[PDB]
This record gives sequence, C-alpha cells and structure tokens, in this order.
Amino acid sequence: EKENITDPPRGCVGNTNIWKTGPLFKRVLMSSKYADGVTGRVEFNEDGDR
Amino acid sequence: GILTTAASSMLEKFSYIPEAKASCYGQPLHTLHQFMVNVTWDG
Amino acid sequence: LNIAVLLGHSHDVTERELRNLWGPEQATGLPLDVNVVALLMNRTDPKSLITHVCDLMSGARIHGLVFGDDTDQEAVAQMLDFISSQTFIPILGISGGASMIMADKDPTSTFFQFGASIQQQATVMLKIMQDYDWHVFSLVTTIFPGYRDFISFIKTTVDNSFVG
Amino acid sequence: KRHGSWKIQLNATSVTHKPNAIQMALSVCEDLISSQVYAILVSHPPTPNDHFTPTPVSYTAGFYRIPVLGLTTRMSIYSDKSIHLSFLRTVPPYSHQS
Ligand SMILES: *[C@@H]1O[C@H](CO)[C@@H](O)[C@H](O)[C@H]1NC(C)=O
Ligand SMILES: *[C@@H]1O[C@H](CO)[C@@H](O)[C@H](O)[C@H]1NC(C)=O
Ligand SMILES: *[C@@H]1O[C@H](CO)[C@@H](O)[C@H](O)[C@H]1NC(C)=O
Ligand SMILES: *[C@@H]1O[C@H](CO)[C@@H](O)[C@H](O)[C@H]1NC(C)=O
Ligand SMILES: *[C@@H]1O[C@H](CO)[C@@H](O)[C@H](O)[C@H]1NC(C)=O
Repeated sequence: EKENITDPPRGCVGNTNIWKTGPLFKRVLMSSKYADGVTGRVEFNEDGDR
Repeated sequence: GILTTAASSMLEKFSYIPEAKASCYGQPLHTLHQFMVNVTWDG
Repeated sequence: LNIAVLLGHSHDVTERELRNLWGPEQATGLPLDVNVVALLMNRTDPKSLITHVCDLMSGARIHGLVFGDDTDQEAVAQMLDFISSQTFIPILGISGGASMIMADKDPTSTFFQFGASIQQQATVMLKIMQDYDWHVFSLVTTIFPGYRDFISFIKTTVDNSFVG
Repeated sequence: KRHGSWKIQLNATSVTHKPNAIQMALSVCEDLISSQVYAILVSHPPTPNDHFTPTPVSYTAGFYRIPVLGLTTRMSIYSDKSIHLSFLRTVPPYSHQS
C-alpha cells in the first residue's frame, strides 16, 4: 500500500549494497497484528516472538 | 605476529597443529583456540 | 604457516608490500613452511566470499585467515564466523565491517576481531565521566538491540563504583 | 485467492536437506539470490546435526536484509537481532518458558 518499494536484486553480480527498505519491511513485519490462525492468534512482541 | 607467536608457542608443545580441511565439497583435538589466551609481540 | 590475508577494500593499497611486510620479518622462525597469500577483493557479496574461502582452503590447505574491510557491513565478519564454525580455522578481523562487535562467540567458532567490546567501551566512557567529576547522568537508549546488556552492565558498574 | 484482482502473483521455491552445511549455504545463497525471493522460511528440525543451526540462511538473507522466519528452532541465541539482522520466529524459545 506504499511507494518507495525497491527490489533486492541478483546480488551476486556487482551488488554489495543493502536493500534500502530492509528495516522498513522488517518493521512492517514487527507491527503485523493478526486475528486469524490455525494454531492460534499470532502477534510479535518486542523480541519478535509469539 | 600473533598467529606466528601462537604457532611457535604451540609447535614446541605439539608439532602436528596444522590440520586443515581439503575442500568444501564432499564432507583434530590440539587446536589454537584455547592455547593463545596470552600473546606477546615486541612487548 | 600458510596464511591468507584478503582485503575487501576501497582504500588503494597494493599487495607486494604485504609480501615485503612478512619477507625480512620473522627473525625467530620456528615453523619451517610459512607462506603469505595477499589478495585484494573488490566486491564483498557472500557468494564470492564463500567461493574465495573454499578456493583458498583448497589452495594448498591455508591454515590462517586475516580479513580487513573499510565498509560498514558487519555481518561479513559474522559470515567469517560461520566460516569459523565450519572450516576450523582461526580467523582475524581487522577493521571496517570485519571487526564490528558481535555479541556472543561460539566454542564451535575460532573467530576473533580487532576491536573493543561495548562493555569495555562503556568502561572507557565511565572512566571519562569519572575524570571530569560529572557525577549526575541520565541513560537514554532506543529499542535497538544490545540495550539490555548495556543497561545491566552500567548498573553493575555503578554498583561497583566509588563515586556514588 | 482472496487478495483482490491486482496483478500480483506468488511463485514457490524450496530447497531440501544436505548433510554438508557449507553446501547448504551454497544451495541457499545461489538458489535464493538468483531467484530474487522476498521472504524466506526455515523448516528443518530433523537434522543429524543436532545443534539446530539455520545460521547460514539467516546470515545470507540478512546480508541484503531479507527476513528469515524460523519455524521449529527455539534457541534463544537467535533472539539477538543484532547478530541475526533479519531473523524472526513465531515459536517461543525456552527462556520465555521462565
Ligand atoms: C518516498 O520517499 C520520498 C523521499 O523524498 C518521500 O518524499 C515520499 O513521501 C515517500 N513516499 C511516500 C511515503 O509517499
Ligand atoms: C488456543 O486454542 C483454541 C482452540 O482450542 C483457540 O481459541 C486458539 O487457537 C487458542 N486460544 C487461546 C489462546 O486460548
Ligand atoms: C603465556 O602463557 C604460557 C603458557 O601458559 C606461559 O608459559 C607464559 O609464561 C605466559 N607468558 C606470559 C608473559 O604471560
Ligand atoms: C577487483 O575485483 C574483481 C572481481 O573479483 C576482480 O576480477 C579483479 O581482479 C579485482 N581487482 C583487483 C585490484 O584485485
Ligand atoms: C517459479 O519458480 C520455479 C522454480 O525455480 C521456476 O521453474 C519457474 O520458472 C518460476 N516461474 C516464474 C513465475 O518465473
């Protein structure tokens, strides 16, 4: 739902830089609230765990 | 100097310390991990 | 012994003076076969890292590894730690991302950095704060990890401090 | 199925057990850098290497900061996000049992 979405490239050929929205995507994964789950309701804590 | 110091200080104790791995494809006790706790190189 | 010094850098220093940096040295030579492998790498992607490490380990069984860096990619050294988890070779990290502080090493690893831990750096900073008698302070951290060990070390150091 | 009429699609990529961990790292690094995957999951409990090490996958994807989702491993040494730069898991480690 946002702009500034880059792509992690084929890093083996001339790409030593990091992916730019790495921590942004990781923060989206940290802030991912859920209310549906087969094993149960899943939510990430401050340690990124169930 | 640290590497040669550890190798020379352990070589006096045991000789067959260099025990490497041949290659990554197709896959020792006396090691330098716990021996070089101290080191001395030109003071 | 057989030691490979690889430099993934952008600071232009050639490699033959690295051979001369060993050549007239080692006055008391106790090993009888010591070789230097001075290599310069321009791209530090992990495919080429593991490829050159496997080539040098197949390169007449090199027993020593020294790696320097001028970038800010710390996990390469952690990559070397994984190499240190598998190749059973003592690995040294010089500077840049090769020696940025990782938290806990492994008995399965023999990796080492050339730097100061965050605990010893906190000890130096508290020594600085003690030498100016700046006895009142406030500790401010974000949720960037390593903060709990930082707070616990500072509290145990203040509990072992003559300052009050 | 239920995710709108947008043109996005999802391809599957899976690699299996190898007894040699360096060649595990080789299979993971080539087969996932050459594929441009955006999310990587690890589901290998039953290894003869009983140290439970998904470390090369985590380090390789955290080089370019790609998230690795642990699914069965429960060691609290993976909770350090400063070592494992892009590792998360939805299973509790044993320390949370405390
Ligand atoms: C993307 O980044 C640019 C940088 O200038 C910023 O202006 C823009 O607001 C960002 N996109 C969003 C969040 O709409
Ligand atoms: C635990 O299991 C139940 C079903 O027995 C379900 O409500 C959900 O998966 C979990 N709810 C909790 C946390 O009690
Ligand atoms: C270093 O350790 C060795 C082995 O214990 C010992 O023989 C030597 O005296 C030590 N040297 C110094 C100066 O600590
Ligand atoms: C720079 O790196 C490339 C890629 O490995 C290599 O082919 C070339 O020989 C390197 N040049 C130097 C100065 O080592
Ligand atoms: C999807 O991945 C498979 C396995 O690598 C590959 O054979 C296939 O060509 C891919 N298809 C797409 C969407 O490119």
